[PDB]
Amino acid sequence: VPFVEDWDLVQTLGGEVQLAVNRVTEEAVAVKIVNIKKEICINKMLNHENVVKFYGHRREGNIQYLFLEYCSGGELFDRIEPDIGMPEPDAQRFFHQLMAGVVYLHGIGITHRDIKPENLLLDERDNLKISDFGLATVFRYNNRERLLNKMCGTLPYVAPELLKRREFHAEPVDVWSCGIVLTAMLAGELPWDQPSDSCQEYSDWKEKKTYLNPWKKIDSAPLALLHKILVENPSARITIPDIKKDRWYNKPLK
Ligand SMILES: COc1cc(C#Cc2[nH]nc3c2Cc2cc(OC)c(OC)cc2-3)ccc1O
Repeated sequence: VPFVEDWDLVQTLGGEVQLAVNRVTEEAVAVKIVNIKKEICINKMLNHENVVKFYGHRREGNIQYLFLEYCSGGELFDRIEPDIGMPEPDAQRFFHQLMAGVVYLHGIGITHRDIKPENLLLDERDNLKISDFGLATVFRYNNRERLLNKMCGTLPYVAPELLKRREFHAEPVDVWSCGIVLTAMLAGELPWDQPSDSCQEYSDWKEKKTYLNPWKKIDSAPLALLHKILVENPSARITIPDIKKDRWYNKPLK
């Protein structure tokens, strides 16, 4: 069938990410036009309903193209109302979908390392999809865990061990950033610039001053979950199997 391989670039989404529409079928795809070898290699391993789908890649000279699932709903970031957040049932549904995606990644030994609402996209049915695997890495290979040491991520979402320890386990770092994303969804604000003792807001949290912002905006049930996720010691931090047993996580909301 002729021309079914031709795509028209119609608008810039985010190198650069463009919305491309198929000339014949009118199918919409996101095209990333450019570290890159690893991003493609990790994308080739991924297949999950809460992970932005990878269709393929092509290299036309010095320029590299990545064919990815187009998420028409845009970023979760744009669903968060500044200093308000969003309705608790929407935040719970997005958090369930985020946990499904992260469980999947950790199960195949991949850590995202940059979970934040700008990197969590929404499809036409508002289904959450983890995007941008540019900082992702393999932390488990041949059933052997590898401790990480590289400084990767975005400071307001990074776990405190990344700033304090030479080596650290990958999975609690992604759990922590999911807790900051949950905080942002329920309060429309980030709790601190970074999780350091020098940061007053971080010290206040460790001193359990939940009568302050953003915590005072969050109901006691999701706040009890945040108390288990945003634990400084990563060995004491709640694991995803235990997040799935949490009271607020399992609370029917409408
Ligand atoms: C799965 O791995 C990746 C996925 C993407 C992607 C993508 C993508 N798919 N669909 C969109 C985007 C960005 C974006 C940004 C948007 O707004 C800023 C947007 O609004 C509708 C849609 C989209 C980029 C690098 C990756 O490594």
